[PDB]
Amino acid sequence: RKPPKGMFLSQEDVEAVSANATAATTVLRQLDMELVSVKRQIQNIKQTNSALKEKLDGGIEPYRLPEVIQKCNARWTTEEQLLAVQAIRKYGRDFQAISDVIGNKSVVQVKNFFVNYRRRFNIDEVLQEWEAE
Amino acid sequence: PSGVEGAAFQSRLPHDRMTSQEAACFPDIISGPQQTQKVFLFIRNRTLQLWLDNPKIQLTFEATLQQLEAPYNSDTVLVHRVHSYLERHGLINFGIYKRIKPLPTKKTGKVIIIGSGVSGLAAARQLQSFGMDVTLLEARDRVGGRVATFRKGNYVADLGAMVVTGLGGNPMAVVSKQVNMELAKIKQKCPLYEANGQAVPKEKDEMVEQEFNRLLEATSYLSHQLDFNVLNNKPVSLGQALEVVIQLQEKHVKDEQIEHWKKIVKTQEELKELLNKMVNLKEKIKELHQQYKEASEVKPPRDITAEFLVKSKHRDLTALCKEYDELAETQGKLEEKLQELEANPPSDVYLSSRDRQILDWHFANLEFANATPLSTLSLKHWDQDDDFEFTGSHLTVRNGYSCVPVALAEGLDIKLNTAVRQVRYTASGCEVIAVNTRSTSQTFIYKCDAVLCTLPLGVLKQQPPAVQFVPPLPEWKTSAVQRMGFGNLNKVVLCFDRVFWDPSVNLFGHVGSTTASRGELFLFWNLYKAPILLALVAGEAAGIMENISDDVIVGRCLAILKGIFGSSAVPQPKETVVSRWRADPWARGSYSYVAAGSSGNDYDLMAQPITPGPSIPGAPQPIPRLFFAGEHTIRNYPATVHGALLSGLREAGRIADQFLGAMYTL
Repeated sequence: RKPPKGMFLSQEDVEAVSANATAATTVLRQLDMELVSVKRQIQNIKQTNSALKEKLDGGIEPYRLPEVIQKCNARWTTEEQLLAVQAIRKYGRDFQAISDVIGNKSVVQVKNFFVNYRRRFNIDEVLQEWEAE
Repeated sequence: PSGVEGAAFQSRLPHDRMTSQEAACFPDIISGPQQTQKVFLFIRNRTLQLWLDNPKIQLTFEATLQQLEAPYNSDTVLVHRVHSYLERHGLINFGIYKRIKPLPTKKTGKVIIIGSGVSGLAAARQLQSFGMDVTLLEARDRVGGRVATFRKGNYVADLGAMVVTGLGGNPMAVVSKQVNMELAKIKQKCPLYEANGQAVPKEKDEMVEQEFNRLLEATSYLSHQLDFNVLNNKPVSLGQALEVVIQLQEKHVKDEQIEHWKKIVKTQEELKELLNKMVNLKEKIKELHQQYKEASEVKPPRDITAEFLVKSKHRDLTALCKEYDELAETQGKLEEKLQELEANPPSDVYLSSRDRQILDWHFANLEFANATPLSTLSLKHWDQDDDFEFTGSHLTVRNGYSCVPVALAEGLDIKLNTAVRQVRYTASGCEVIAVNTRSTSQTFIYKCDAVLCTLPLGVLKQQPPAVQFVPPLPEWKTSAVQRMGFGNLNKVVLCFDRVFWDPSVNLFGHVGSTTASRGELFLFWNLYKAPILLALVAGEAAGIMENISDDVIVGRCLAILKGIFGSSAVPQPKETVVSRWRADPWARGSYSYVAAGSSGNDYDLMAQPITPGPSIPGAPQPIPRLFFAGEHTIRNYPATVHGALLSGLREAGRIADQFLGAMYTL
């Protein structure tokens, strides 16, 4: 009912090889020529990616900074408040970045902080100014 | 099979239903109640058994009835009918038996048989035992036809048929009991040796053979499920379909390589796109580090914007340093996915130029089996006889196959060196005109009620005609003769004075350098007592080698043997014989084949007898006068010795039913 396993025999392919006398050797030649096309397109992107790899030698090891292991806190000293307002001005609502700037504030009291000082620090206006950029 | 059921199998009959032939002789039984059908079938199967269990004596009707148990021996006329049907159509009391009831003193009717090959001899022998006057006309100086045995000293080697293809249901089995045939099995083991002279390693031999068998199975798929049987208004041959199937395998190998490397480029580009983010990010990191340093350089105490700038750039730098790490995870996931695919590429080739040479040998077998290039075989029909193959080992005849025709010729009127030249058949009878092959002027006229032609298909094919028919054969017959295939196959007998091959091996192959020469001396046979090797020439090679002298041919044989066994172990042969069957004017080929554009239906056309027109217009339609037997006339067993023999038995029954009457039909 089916062709033996590992034989490939579809009606569309047979017409393609029976169409003329040399329709066999052309169809095979096109694939042979199409393969060398792809093999050397490999050589080319493989050559390109060899150059890109040379540029990344050293990685970013010299540009790394020590990790700031720093216990959290819930008391907002005046300096930290002022860091916050500036972080809001440059980070919009990205609470993770803002918590990462202040350091000792976790992501939640940052969230809390916007409501707590919303009026005293014109936090609306600060976000409106951030929205314009 | 076993019992009475085994006699039906050994007579190529179903044990539990009635054949078309016997429905015609017993239309009362078959149209009647199944109880009588089963009685009939048992009477048939039992009588066959009786004959089969001892085929060296005639099985008379009385001996049959005595040994028939009740209730089967109650209907005495049914038993006499069944026995007479079997006897007439050569299912019992055929071959070389002692005859209990000696022949009637005076004969009835007169038949001329053209050719004393096996088909002729089998018919002649039956006709004579039915009480007819039979004379065989034979062009050669020996009987047997295409059964041809070489004999010199104690050298013995067949130039014609060599093997008995199994005894399961084979009529030769009965003959082998009647005639002393030294039947020796053939061990299937066939070592191959490439053109250099060195054995093909076992890993290769199994893989190419299995591809060969798969390629064949594949053409059957093209034929049946895809109906690839006409191409450009012409019938497709097996050979064409094999090239199409090989090409599509070569194609799929390339299709398979293309998509593999296309998975490589798809991800090399995905890598390129990744390395581009990483250059650009490492430059952003470079700049931003500088800015953090400068901002860090302003020493404390700092106002809060200057403090924010340090904290800010630090956050921003670790963020970017985190992206560049997530993207070097991904770079490693892909640098491996690449070296993975590089490690496992698909098959480079479908078959190497060494493989396709070994595959070419398996095609030379198939070309030998069908005695013709595969480009001539009908794709649809070339194997239409496979369903009727016999069971058991194939055998050879150690004392030479000719012992069989010679045995059958005993007691028959055979005129040798008598070349039939013209066949005339009229409403009142037949006259056959023949000449003496030694001096063609000497002319003979034979007059008879009936002619049985067993002229080889190659002879019937000859233009201009070797034998003229008067009147000419009808178009439906001559067209069958055109459409059919009559192939070619030759043998080189090599008679040495020392066995230097492996005597535990009956047959070994030689692989050819080229496709075009794949049949040229491709197979060697060790079959005989004496030191004789036998070398085959098949396919397109057969017709070519006939135009090459014997010494050149035995030469090329010696080179191949030296290549395998060493130039020191292969002596010059004492005696050499080279067949040229297409050149033989009484054969013009070796045996028939299902040609493209033909079918097994043509084998039936060949067997249909000819009935001439009335001598006086308005006279009643006459009896058939010209009958045909021979291997080209038996659809289910063409191109074999058993097939010839069966066809002789068939016509003898057919002719007797015409001229002696069939009294078993009431």
